[PDB]
Amino acid sequence: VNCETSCVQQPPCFPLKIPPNDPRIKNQADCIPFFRSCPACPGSNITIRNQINALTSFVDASMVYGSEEPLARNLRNMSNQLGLLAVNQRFQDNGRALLPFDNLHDDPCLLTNRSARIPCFLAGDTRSSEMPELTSMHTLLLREHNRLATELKSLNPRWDGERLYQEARKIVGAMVQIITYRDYLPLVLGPTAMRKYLPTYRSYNDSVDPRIANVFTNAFRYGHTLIQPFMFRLDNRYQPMEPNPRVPLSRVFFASWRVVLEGGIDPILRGLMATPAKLNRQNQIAVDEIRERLFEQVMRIGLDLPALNMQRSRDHGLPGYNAWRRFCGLPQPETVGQLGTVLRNLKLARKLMEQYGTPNNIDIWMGGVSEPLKRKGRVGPLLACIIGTQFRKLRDGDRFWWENEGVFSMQQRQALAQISLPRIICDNTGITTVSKNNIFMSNSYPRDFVNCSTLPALNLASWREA
Amino acid sequence: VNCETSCVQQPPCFPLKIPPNDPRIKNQADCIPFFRSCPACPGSNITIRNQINALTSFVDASMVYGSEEPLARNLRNMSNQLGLLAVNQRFQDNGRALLPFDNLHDDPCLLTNRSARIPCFLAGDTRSSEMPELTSMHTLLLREHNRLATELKSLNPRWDGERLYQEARKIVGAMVQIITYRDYLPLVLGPTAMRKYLPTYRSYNDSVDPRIANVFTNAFRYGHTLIQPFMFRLDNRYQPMEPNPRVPLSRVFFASWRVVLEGGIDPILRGLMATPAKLNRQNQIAVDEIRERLFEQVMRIGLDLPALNMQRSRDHGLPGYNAWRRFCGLPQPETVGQLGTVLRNLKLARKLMEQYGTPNNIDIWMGGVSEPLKRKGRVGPLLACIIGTQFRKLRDGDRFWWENEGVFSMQQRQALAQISLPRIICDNTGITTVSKNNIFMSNSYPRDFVNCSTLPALNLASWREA
Amino acid sequence: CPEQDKYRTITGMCNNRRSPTLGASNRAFVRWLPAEYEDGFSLPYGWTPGVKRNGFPVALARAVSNEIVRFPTDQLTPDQERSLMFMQWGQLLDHDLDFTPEPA
Amino acid sequence: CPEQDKYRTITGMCNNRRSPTLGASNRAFVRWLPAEYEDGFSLPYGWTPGVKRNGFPVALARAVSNEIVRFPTDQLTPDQERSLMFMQWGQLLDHDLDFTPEPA
Ligand SMILES: *[C@@H]1O[C@H](CO[C@@H]2O[C@@H](C)[C@@H](O)[C@@H](O)[C@@H]2O)[C@@H](O[C@@H]2O[C@H](CO)[C@@H](O[C@@H]3O[C@H](CO[C@H]4O[C@H](CO)[C@@H](O)[C@H](O)[C@@H]4O)[C@@H](O)[C@H](O[C@H]4O[C@H](CO)[C@@H](O)[C@H](O)[C@@H]4O)[C@@H]3O)[C@H](O)[C@H]2NC(C)=O)[C@H](O)[C@H]1NC(C)=O
Ligand SMILES: *[C@@H]1O[C@H](CO[C@@H]2O[C@@H](C)[C@@H](O)[C@@H](O)[C@@H]2O)[C@@H](O[C@@H]2O[C@H](CO)[C@@H](O[C@@H]3O[C@H](CO[C@H]4O[C@H](CO)[C@@H](O)[C@H](O)[C@@H]4O)[C@@H](O)[C@H](O[C@H]4O[C@H](CO)[C@@H](O)[C@H](O)[C@@H]4O)[C@@H]3O)[C@H](O)[C@H]2NC(C)=O)[C@H](O)[C@H]1NC(C)=O
Ligand code: HEM
Ligand code: HEM
Ligand SMILES: *[C@@H]1O[C@H](CO)[C@@H](O)[C@H](O)[C@H]1NC(C)=O
Ligand SMILES: *[C@@H]1O[C@H](CO)[C@@H](O)[C@H](O)[C@H]1NC(C)=O
Ligand SMILES: *[C@@H]1O[C@H](CO)[C@@H](O)[C@H](O)[C@H]1NC(C)=O
Ligand SMILES: *[C@@H]1O[C@H](CO)[C@@H](O)[C@H](O)[C@H]1NC(C)=O
Ligand SMILES: [C-]#N
Ligand SMILES: [C-]#N
Ligand SMILES: [C-]#N
Ligand SMILES: [C-]#N
Ligand SMILES: [Ca+2]
Ligand SMILES: [Ca+2]
Ligand SMILES: [Cl-]
Ligand SMILES: [Cl-]
Repeated sequence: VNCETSCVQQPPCFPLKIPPNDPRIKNQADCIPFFRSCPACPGSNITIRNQINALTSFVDASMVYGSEEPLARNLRNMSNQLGLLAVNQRFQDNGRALLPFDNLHDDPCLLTNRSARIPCFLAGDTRSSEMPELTSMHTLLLREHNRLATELKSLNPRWDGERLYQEARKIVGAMVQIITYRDYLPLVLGPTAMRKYLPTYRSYNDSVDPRIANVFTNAFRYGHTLIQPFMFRLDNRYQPMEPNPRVPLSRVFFASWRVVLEGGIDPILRGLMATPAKLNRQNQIAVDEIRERLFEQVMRIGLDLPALNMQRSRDHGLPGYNAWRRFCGLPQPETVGQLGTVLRNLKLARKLMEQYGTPNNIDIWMGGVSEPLKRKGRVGPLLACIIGTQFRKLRDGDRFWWENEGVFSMQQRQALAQISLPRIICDNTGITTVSKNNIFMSNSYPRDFVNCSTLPALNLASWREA
Repeated sequence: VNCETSCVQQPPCFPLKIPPNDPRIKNQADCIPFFRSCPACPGSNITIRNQINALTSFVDASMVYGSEEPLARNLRNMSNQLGLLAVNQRFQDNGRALLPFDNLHDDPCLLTNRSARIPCFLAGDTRSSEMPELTSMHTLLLREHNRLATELKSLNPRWDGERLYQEARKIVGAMVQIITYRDYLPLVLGPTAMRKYLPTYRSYNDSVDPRIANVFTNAFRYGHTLIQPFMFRLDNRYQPMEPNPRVPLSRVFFASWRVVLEGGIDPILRGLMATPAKLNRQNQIAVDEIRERLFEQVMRIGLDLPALNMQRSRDHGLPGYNAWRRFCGLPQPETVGQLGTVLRNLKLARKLMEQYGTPNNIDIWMGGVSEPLKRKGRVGPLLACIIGTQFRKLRDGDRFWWENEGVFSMQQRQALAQISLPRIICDNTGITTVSKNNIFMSNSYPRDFVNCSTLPALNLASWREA
Repeated sequence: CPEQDKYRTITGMCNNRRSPTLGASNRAFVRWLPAEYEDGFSLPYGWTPGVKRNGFPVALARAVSNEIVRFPTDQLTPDQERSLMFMQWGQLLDHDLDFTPEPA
Repeated sequence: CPEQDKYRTITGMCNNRRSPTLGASNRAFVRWLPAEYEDGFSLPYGWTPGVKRNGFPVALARAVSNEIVRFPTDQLTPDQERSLMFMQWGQLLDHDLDFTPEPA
């Protein structure tokens, strides 16, 4: 069967057909590998096929801790009562912790550099090794967890391992919530959609469904339009880190050996802070590093991320563009002229109509990323609606939301409001100069940068058990 | 475990336990038989259990024609090109058609009178014989189809059997829709809820989900509160038809023999027209003929319909009263005092609180039928919301809704606006005096009755193909 | 689904052309609210002895019926503005809308 | 679900007391709109040769990417107001919210 090694369309495969005269895949009878997402009710002739979320929907740092009990236990250091997450026993990054290695059957990371023999990393989520910049973020939060557990242990000598782990985990989840809702979402949606979809928090509402909506799994892929064709690495003075400061993305996918053998997470984090994201524009939607060469070192041919997104939406039975516009209370363009007006680009509207025939059939990702960006935002109205709607449900429908009464004390909430990603980087790396807030806007050294020493540490006094 | 003969609680049985000092069942080792509704995805550890609708949700007279192809075929007279529904070959009602008999493994109708040997009737829906009054309605619609097919055959000589069947079926479907929305629903909901939940029809909206909501299957059971303890039969001058004019309901359930051997459907239809329904009052909710003696003749023990409704809502995982109030945008009472105000009845609120502890746990049917009825309606705010919301969806999300442009011509719609249940009765029975419209309000003979000769029949002239 | 048709299908299939099974027979009900089961996904409240619902004991359905629904039949109030046909059309209409199958 | 608790479960189970699987792992996504499949219930558009979607041919995902998404890499526009960290947090966050499993 293997959907990776053949083009036969049979369960569980749904290979992407190739158009005549493709600039890369010259044999039109071939394909791009694709496995259908697992059905929630296998083989049913009664249910309408639906897909599964393997993760907790809540913003609870489950990508760090795990969403299943056996994994969560395996990610922890059970050799003592310090409440720590297990760290790599073979390698360290200039004396700092790395994630432990995973034990996979057909480990893709080993293929990216056969001689280095560095396997994929083990994290709360299975995708931590997909790109080294992601790995660096996973490693950063693992260290912050251990840092917090250590401080809490000095603060509270009688707290056992379970208590220290849970208390540190609680702070980490709160940090991910604050960075996400205070710093990140406003820059995704823009101020107007932020006010509309995320009005001031009032209270936990046990009637708000916190589940991830099927469409969100595809709509939040808007982020693929932000990806730069290179992984940028910078030295301590934010200058190119020789001999390879700009590595093509097609050679960093699953390249866990680069974190281990090419300087650790510091060069990577600096590169993320001092390099601009790619801007989504209507005639510059997504780069060939992901469109022609996705996972090139671990697949029989390079995959196409944008195409996979569209095939996934069909696999998931997702309605077309106009149905989602309607769901969102937005006008539904029925002609090329109307589509031209909505997109403020008649040229793009014409191209979409040549491909789809009707705006009713445009795939959600394609139509979503085609819309002009909202002011001070990086998505148009449709994606703003779907994404904003989802994050309000994850906030209002979370009994453990950091601002919910009874989760943290007033003084703990005041301490947590001072956290920031720049400070977290300062506390867990050898980087001593970081971005000014907002870290997601700041992107030019030295203009947008300041000394770590100007940023106050998180005050854990109110976690001292009286 | 046999759910009908055992009280052991094991899949798929969920027997109702007997409380101490029960007025009828003094043996607490006994139980009321209950089979859990079939799950949509059997044995899943992933899906949240859901139940199945075996019928078409649309108001399309599927109870006459069937909701599956093999049955729909078997209900048709395939011995000619007249497009008729098959009629009983062994018995007639004063020269008029009866529904064909069904072929059931364990026929319950046979048990209602051993020596009569009259099996259950075969119809579009499996419950046609549950009570003789229902059978009478099924029988009435079967006759109207055949009457419509006959007139249509005269007007359009070239129409084959299939065409006649489909055209007669299309007319009957529109009749069920018209009687339901024009006559029935306003008297269920009252004027205010009718205007709020069923605003003037515009046109078919393909974004309106027409599925039956799981909650509706329990909420629409409000009708159980309208059930009288007897089946009333009246002769041609609307007088008690001797020698058994008032049969206890516990001896009419599945009593198909009464239709065949005790005078046909005319006495039954006259009884329905000239007898008041039971009014739902807060301390007169539902009668012991269904509460103590439901299906007493066809099984080991008499069931309790109100109790089954509540056990069924739990089987179906239905949220409690306050959750449905919130869904409907209605205030959610948390104390006995607040519940007293909502019900305008402190005494009933106390009984509910004693049983449930909190209005959050009141089972949907119980809470719904407990609410004071809306003015000129026969349900309270909660049920009005659930029922009104469901019927608007069955209307707006039906591509074949009778008023949808293209379904019927303007002159065909004008003709259909003249149909009525009283006229249909006039056209298909030996009854010559019937209720004035609205048939659902009129209930007193002779004050509310008129001659059939004063009601213009449906003019099918605009169905002429010419 | 046929590009064009003339009448309803018997199963209701293809009424909604974008989502062909909506309103068709032998399909799961739609949920207007998430389901509430004793274990979160399958067991009905009242299944497991001593397991409460939302902080309170689950009342036996038969006990609620005995205490709240039961009434002396001689107290019955005939509805002066509704015929018994009002009840009957209701049940007939219900049988056009839904039937929830169970094992034999 | 315990009467009281001080920390999140690992699975997300019991976050919502009335419907304890909501937001928990290894559960079906919620649908905001009914699914749209070729046969109404399972097969994706593009599966069966010749089957149109709502009157038009299903556009190959690879064709849409080639004709609409493809652009010259030297034309890339750096976002003067967003860092690549903005890209990276989004992916990290996505990995807190959803992972749609596939057979191996
Ligand atoms: C055809 O029918 C469509 C369905 O209509 C519903 O059913 C019919 C029978 C009627 O009863 C009708 O009144 C019902 O609405 C109909 O499309 C519907 O249109 C509404 C209004 O545009 C849509 O509501 C908007 O939804 C978005 C998305 O959030 C919704 O879904 C989530 C997830 O389930 C829920 O958690 C939310 O509560 C919403 O229900 C909202 O963002 C939006 O609200 C925001 O914007 C409004 C306006 O500024 C503000 O007031 C709010 O405060 C928010 O800021 C709306 O609530 C609905 O999603 C959509 N449904 C579908 C299936 O598309 C369509 O318009 C009809 N067409 C015609 C010609 O009649
Ligand atoms: C706690 O949150 C609950 C969920 O709130 C939603 O999500 C959060 C995150 C916010 O975005 C919020 O804005 C969202 O609404 C919330 O309960 C919700 O409250 C609303 C308002 O009362 C309810 O809407 C009403 O629904 C009924 C029932 O029909 C609905 O469902 C059907 C079936 O899916 C749809 O087809 C309909 O379109 C509806 O969506 C409607 O009858 C009613 O409309 C009618 O009445 C209003 C008012 O007179 C008229 O304007 C309309 O024209 C109609 O005549 C509303 O649409 C919603 O059902 C309910 N959801 C749930 C899950 O219970 C709750 O209020 C919050 N509590 C607090 C304290 O914050
Ligand atoms: C002759 C009058 C009626 C009955 C006899 C009768 C009986 C039942 C029974 C046995 C059930 C199932 C109980 C269970 O859950 O185990 C039931 C279900 C439903 N009813 Fe009944 N009913 C009579 C009359 C009415 C009237 C007048 C109704 C509405 C106006 C009404 C509705 C319903 C509904 C919708 C159901 C559920 C159907 C389904 O299976 O989905 N009933 N009734
Ligand atoms: C290092 C950058 C990124 C990738 C490499 C990458 C890759 C993928 C792939 C291969 C998929 C699956 C495609 C398919 O359907 O076969 C994918 C899914 C999702 N992404 Fe990706 N992604 C990178 C970066 C981002 C960013 C910046 C995102 C958001 C801001 C983003 C989101 C998503 C989402 C939500 C999905 C679905 C996840 C799920 O399984 O539910 N991606 N991405
Ligand atoms: C557990 O903690 C101790 C002390 O910090 C450390 O030496 C050891 O390496 C840790 N084990 C793992 C697997 O991380
Ligand atoms: C693979 O890793 C080794 C270190 O083990 C390194 O020297 C070599 O350059 C890497 N291969 C490539 C192609 O960079
Ligand atoms: C079919 O129709 C003919 C003509 O009305 C009738 O004589 C015959 O009995 C019918 N057959 C059945 C099974 O109803
Ligand atoms: C049973 O049916 C017979 C007809 O065979 C009838 O004479 C008898 O009265 C019925 N039994 C009862 C109890 O009514
Ligand atoms: C691996 N440690
Ligand atoms: C059967 N007749
Ligand atoms: C009721 N049937
Ligand atoms: C992207 N994952
Ligand atoms: Ca999570
Ligand atoms: Ca039907
Ligand atoms: Cl429901
Ligand atoms: Cl969805």
